[PDB]
Amino acid sequence: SMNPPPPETSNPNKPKRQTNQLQYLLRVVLKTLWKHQFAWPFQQPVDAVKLNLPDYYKIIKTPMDMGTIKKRLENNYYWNAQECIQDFNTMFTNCYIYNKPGDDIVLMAEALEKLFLQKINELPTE
Ligand SMILES: O=C(Nc1ccc(C(F)(F)F)cc1)Nc1ccc(S(=O)(=O)N2CCC[C@H]2CN2CCOCC2)cc1
Repeated sequence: SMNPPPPETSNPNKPKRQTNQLQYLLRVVLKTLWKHQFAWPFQQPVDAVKLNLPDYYKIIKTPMDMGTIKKRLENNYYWNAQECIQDFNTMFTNCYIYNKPGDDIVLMAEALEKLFLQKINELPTE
């Protein structure tokens, strides 16, 4: 059993831009979600070997997690805030598609997503 390589977090050819919106996504959004009691399943790429989920990467073809987002924000990977917001939305959607309603992991993702959406609604103006 094998995990895929993680999503890209370093690419010297990709143009980068530090924006006040991206700064908010790191210092407010990511740091708040990271400390949440339900953050732990989402703090690193899904380890389908360790978690005995051998079909995970057969079903989920755009994996994303907050460990990768944290690296992308701290290492200035992005050009705009929308790219980072899409990463969070992908992470949540993966969990909803792979698991079933009623699963504890889905209740955890739903709690984090409610927090995320509240914070995104207060994304500062550029
Ligand atoms: O599936 C999704 N989204 C989603 C799916 C597919 C796609 C796709 F990619 F296809 F487009 C995109 C997004 N979300 C979600 C589903 C069930 C629960 S639930 O089972 O936990 N449950 C039942 C109803 C609400 C909840 C009860 N909550 C208890 C605590 O108080 C608040 C409500 C939680 C979240």
